Order: sequence, then structure tokens, then C-alpha cells
Amino acid sequence: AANDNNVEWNGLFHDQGPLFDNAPEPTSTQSVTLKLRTFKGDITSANIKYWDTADNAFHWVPMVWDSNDPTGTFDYWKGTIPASPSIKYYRFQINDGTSTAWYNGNGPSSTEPNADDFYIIPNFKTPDWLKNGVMYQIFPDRFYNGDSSNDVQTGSYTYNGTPTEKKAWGSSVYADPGYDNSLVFFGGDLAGIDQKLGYIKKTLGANILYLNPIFKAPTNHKYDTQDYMAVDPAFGDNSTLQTLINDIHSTANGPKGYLILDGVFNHTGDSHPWFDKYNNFSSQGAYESQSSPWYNYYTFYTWPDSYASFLGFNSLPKLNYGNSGSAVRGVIYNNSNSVAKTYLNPPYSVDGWRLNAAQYVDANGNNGSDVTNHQIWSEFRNAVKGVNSNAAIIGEYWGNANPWTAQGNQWDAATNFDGFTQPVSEWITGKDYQNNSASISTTQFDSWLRGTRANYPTNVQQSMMNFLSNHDITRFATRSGGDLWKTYLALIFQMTYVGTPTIYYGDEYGMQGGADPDNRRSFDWSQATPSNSAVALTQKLITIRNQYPALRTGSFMTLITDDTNKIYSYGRFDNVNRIAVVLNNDSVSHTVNVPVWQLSMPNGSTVTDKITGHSYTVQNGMVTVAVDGHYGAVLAQ
Ligand SMILES: OC[C@H]1O[C@H](O[C@H]2[C@H](O)[C@@H](O)[C@@H](O[C@H]3[C@H](O)[C@@H](O)[C@@H](OC[C@H]4O[C@H](O[C@H]5[C@H](O)[C@@H](O)[C@H](O)O[C@@H]5CO)[C@H](O)[C@@H](O)[C@@H]4O)O[C@@H]3CO)O[C@@H]2CO)[C@H](O)[C@@H](O)[C@@H]1O
Ligand SMILES: OC[C@H]1O[C@H](O[C@H]2[C@H](O)[C@@H](O)[C@@H](O[C@H]3[C@H](O)[C@@H](O)[C@H](O)O[C@@H]3CO)O[C@@H]2CO)[C@H](O)[C@@H](O)[C@@H]1O
Ligand SMILES: [Ca+2]
Ligand SMILES: [Ca+2]
Ligand SMILES: [Ca+2]
Repeated sequence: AANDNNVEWNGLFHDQGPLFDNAPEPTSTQSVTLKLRTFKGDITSANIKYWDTADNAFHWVPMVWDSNDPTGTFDYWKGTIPASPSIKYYRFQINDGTSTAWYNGNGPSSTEPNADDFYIIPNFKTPDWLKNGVMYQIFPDRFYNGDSSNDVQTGSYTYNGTPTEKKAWGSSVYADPGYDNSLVFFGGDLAGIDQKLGYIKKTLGANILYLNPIFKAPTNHKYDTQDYMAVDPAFGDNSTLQTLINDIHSTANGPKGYLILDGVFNHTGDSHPWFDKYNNFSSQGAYESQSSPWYNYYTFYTWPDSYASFLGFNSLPKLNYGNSGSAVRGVIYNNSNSVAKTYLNPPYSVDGWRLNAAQYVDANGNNGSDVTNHQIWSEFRNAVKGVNSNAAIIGEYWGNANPWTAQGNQWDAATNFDGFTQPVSEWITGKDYQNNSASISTTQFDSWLRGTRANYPTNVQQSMMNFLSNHDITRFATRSGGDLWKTYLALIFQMTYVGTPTIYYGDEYGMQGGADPDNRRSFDWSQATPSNSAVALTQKLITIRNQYPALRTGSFMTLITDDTNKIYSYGRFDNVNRIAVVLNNDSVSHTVNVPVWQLSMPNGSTVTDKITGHSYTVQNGMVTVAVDGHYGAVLAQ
């Protein structure tokens, strides 16, 4: 490069990784020094332009040359944004004589962007254990039956007139004639999860557990809460939970663990005493009397049969949050004995909450996604972080969750359906997560990923829950048509991408399953071993991620987007390691020239493909590697 009235886009780069930002999560008194990469001697000047919410105006910070990279190929320009409590957004203006280019969260541009600027949110922090960990999601009744004495039996009880049905482990989840799909129980419990912590924390290596609802409720999914204060008898008792938590946090069965519970706060079940639609309690619930002490906890359009609920489901009456200080906000998060604080405080001390249907939480029966909804989650954060600043808050949202994360006053992250699950599914399986035909090319995949990462602050990105499948969508192995190699490819991407890799129980061995409830099959333990190829790969990838901080918090740079051969390559790097991932989404092998020079991997240096174990030497800035179809390479040094 040179001063030739032309800014070379390929040499430009910046994100909030270690090499380019010295304060990714600054407090009110910490200044932020940023570095912009360009090819060596390519430009004449660069400036940081940032919007300050403190005064609703743009501010200018001229950059100065700082240094070259070890290969002498690039220059690093530096600039510092002053310290203050205000949220700020920034982009770069890069000049080389008569040539000008812009750069922000969405990469380089000729015209000045008006969206996707990088974020600076003083005092906003997301749990570092969440950024660096691997999550394992468990649907309680379907994981492991550690205590058959608490098993729900066929006819143990009835809900809305229908008796419960017990089914042999491994059998179909579909209820037999006369029974209901939501009242089918296999026996999985908390004791079981406890006895299997070794498999989770050692055989696989995950250190974070996320459980679906475990509080008293008549159904098998239990999102129709009957009593937030009690673990459901089928799963054990509150004492069992205390022990499970202690064993999760313990290091006697593997690395220190963390527990995240599912918080169903938008609604209760219709059998909850506050509502009591079937009169299961002597007390008078809202449905029973307009004089009920909990009458105002819900919203009736025409008492008592027409009331606000989740998506119109009468079994899930929607909670009325009212105004700040209300009784509902009280029992949900403000009170010391609220659902949120009770489990965050000892004797429980869980590590976080996954907020079910978080977008709908509101007052007066409204549908959320409004000022009140955001105000509520703001108060929720103050409540949670006040008890444990290291407790995670992950909201359920299938789209762009920027509104609940970008101001640093609500969630730490969200279920990454839009920035991970969907794009990964359409690129690799040619199906959306509902198993409908929907395919995207490699260039679309890369653009989709970048655009969605840009929706969030960096710490949020690193904390997103990235799962291949979950209890609300079809199994990845089913969308892939049973081709285990597609699962291999997906796992390699998952474990090397930005965000918390999240494994939906069973996905590690290729469990299949269609739409709810077939996506909640009981776990086949004969597959919970390295003998199973997908399990062996999962364990290896988790070891790799744990071995390289660059994969968890390092920078992300696109390297190759080949639509003809379906080759996708990107690099993850920091001050210590440089890793170039090469994914082959084609059905045939391809020999790829990986441009590792972009990550500043020195010519003559060696790299090791952590997948095959083969080593290569960097030559002419490249690493030539033959990658098998529906497989990948993780070239690290
Ligand atoms: O027989 C006719 C009917 O059969 C089939 O559907 C019926 C089901 O088989 C029945 O079990 C019954 O379903 C109701 C549930 O019993 C009741 O608990 C309630 O459940 C709703 C929903 O709750 C959760 O969903 C959460 C999501 O995970 C989350 O993404 C979202 O944000 O929040 C949701 C609420 O917390 C469970 O996970 C999920 O599994 C449950 O579906 O309501 C159910 C619907 O009334 O009745 C069904 C009647 O349709 C069959 O599918 C249907 O076509 C037939 O007409
Ligand atoms: O800022 C004023 C000058 O800016 C421009 O020159 C830049 C170069 O573009 C940049 O590469 C860097 O050059 C240094 C080089 O990287 C390093 O290897 C060498 O040892 O020292 C060089 C100079 O320090 O920094 C200079 C700025 O000093 C612009 O081209 C020039 O006309 C401006 O005067
Ligand atoms: Ca130039
Ligand atoms: Ca049991
Ligand atoms: Ca009653």
C-alpha cells in the first residue's frame, strides 16, 4: 500500500477485541483508547467520530500512527475517547489524499453510515463467566431419572380433566389415546441432573447449566406455574435444588459450574392460586372472585372468562405489572422474597435467569415492546444485579434484541435465534429452524452474521445464547436429514463463534426430533460417550474453546466467502493467539488457500488444525489445507 489517493478496504479493521480496544467495559472514569488497522503506509489521516448521548452531538478525535504489526504488513492508528458516564456511539473516517472511506460495526463503506456504530456503554457489565463458558440446556423430565420414587404415574393426578400418563424411557413423547401431550412424564428430575454432572462438566466440558421450568406446575413443560416458591414434587423438593446447586458450584465433579433458571414472569398457569380457575384451593383466586386479594394481578376484558393471556392461551393468564412499586413487580423481582431474589439469594444463590416471553411483560394487559416493558426490565436489572452483580440475565427474543440490550440497563444478552440459530440452520441444512425450506449462500451467511452482531454492544455479543436447537424449534439433526456430518460442521462453527455456545441436551450426539413436543425426547444414555462421534467432537471443541481465549473474547474477521465452493473462513485472534477457521459447506472436498496473513500469522510460522491434528507452515501469507465436505479446520497458533 501507499499514499495513492486510495484507502484499501482490505487492510482496514476494527472491533472491540483486545488488540483494538483497551477498555471494552469501561466505568465512568475510564477513557477508551481505540486502534484502527490499515495496510502499512496506506493512509494520510484517520478520525474517530462519536455521538455522545450526554449532549446529543458528534465529537471529533484525530488519530495518530501507533505502530506496525509483527509482519510489517499493517499500521495501527490510535485515538482516545474521553471518560464519562454517558453512552457513546462511534465510527471511523479514513483518508488517503482524495480518498475517503468509513468504518463501523458493519465494516467499511464509501458513504458515511447512519447505523451500526460501535458502542461504548459506561458501567455496563455482563458476567465474564457467561462470555467464556459453554452452556448445556436441560428439559428436566427428559434428561435423567435419578429418583424413581417421585415419578409421576399414569393417573397420579388430573389437569383440566385429563389424567397424567407415564411413559417408558426412550418411548414416543406423543400421548396415547385419552392422554395429553402436555401431561406425558418420563421421570427426569433434579437428582438425575445431579448424578449426571460428571457427564456434563467432564465428558463434555460445559460449565453452565440452563434448566427449563422446575417450579410446581401441572404440565410436563411447566410454563404454567402454580407455585414459584416450590420445586415441582416430580423433580424433587427445594432441598434437592439446594444440593444440586451446591454440586454444580462445586469442583469435586469437574470445573466450577453455574446454574441458570427459566423465569416465567409474563404469566402464571391458570391453576395458580392467584387465579385458581379450577378451584384447587380454598382461597379465592382472581378467576373465582372480583373481591379476590389477587384480582388486580390479572387483566379481565369480560370477567371471568375473557382475560389477557400469553398468545391467547387461556391456560396462561397474563400478569398485570401496573406501575412502579406494584404488588406484581413486588412478587416478581422487587421483594426480597420475590421469585427473582429468592433464588438469587442463599440458601440458593443461582447464577441467572432466562426470561421467558420477555417482550410481552407489561401492565394492563398490553403486549409489551413499549416504554413500560423496558422500564420494567430496567427495574428488574437493578433488583437482580443488586443481589448479585454476577447473576446473568438472558431474555427470550427471536428477533433483534437491541431494544433490551443496547442501553446497558436491561438484559445482558438474549436467545440468539436471529443472530445464530436461523442463519446457521439455513446455510448448513437449507432449512429455517422450523424445518421449512430456506437456504442462503456463504456470502449471505457472513453478511447475516455480521449484521446481527452489529445490533449489539460487544459484551452482549460475547454473552448471547447460541444454540443449534432448543425446546421450541425442530432438532438440528432432523433439519439436516440425519446427516451427522452437518452436525459436525455446525458444532465446529458454534464452538468457535462469538457468543456463549449452548448445547440443547441430546444435540451433542445427534438426537433427532420434529416440532414440539417431538423436540423434547428423553435422552438416550447409550450415546453419552466419546464412542459417539458427535460427542467425541463436542468434547474436543469445548476443550479447544477453553484452551483459546481468542475464541471467546477475541476479535472476529471474515477471511473467505466462496459461494461457488461453499467455503467460509474467519479468524479469531487476540494478543496471544491467532486462529483461522475454515468451514466446507459443500458435499465434496476442497483445497483452500487460507489468507492467514490477515491475522498477522508470520510467514514460516506453523499452525495446527485442531480438528485433524495436522500441522502446516505459512507460505506466501497462506496456509493451504484440504478440507473434507461438511467438515472444518481450526488452524491455530
Ligand atoms: O387435541 C387438540 C389439539 O392438540 C394439540 O395441541 C394441544 C396440546 O397437545 C395440549 O397439551 C394443549 O396445549 C396447551 C398446554 O397444555 C398449556 O400448558 C399451554 O401451553 C402453551 C405452551 O407453553 C410453553 O410455551 C412457551 C414457549 O416455550 C416459549 O417460546 C414462549 O415464549 O412462551 C411459551 C409460554 O410460556 C410450552 O413450552 C409449550 O410446549 C406449550 O405449547 O397451552 C397449550 C395450548 O392451549 O392444548 C393444545 C390445543 O391446541 C395439537 O397441536 C393441536 O393442533 C390440536 O388442535
Ligand atoms: O501523520 C503525519 C504523516 O502521516 C502519514 O504518514 C504516516 C504513515 O502513513 C504511517 O505508516 C507511519 O509511518 C511510520 C512507519 O509505519 C514506520 O514503519 C516507520 O518506522 O516510521 C514511519 C513514520 O513514523 O506514520 C506516518 C506518520 O508519522 C502521511 O503519509 C505523511 O505525509 C504525514 O506527514
Ligand atoms: Ca493508499
Ligand atoms: Ca424421577
Ligand atoms: Ca378457590
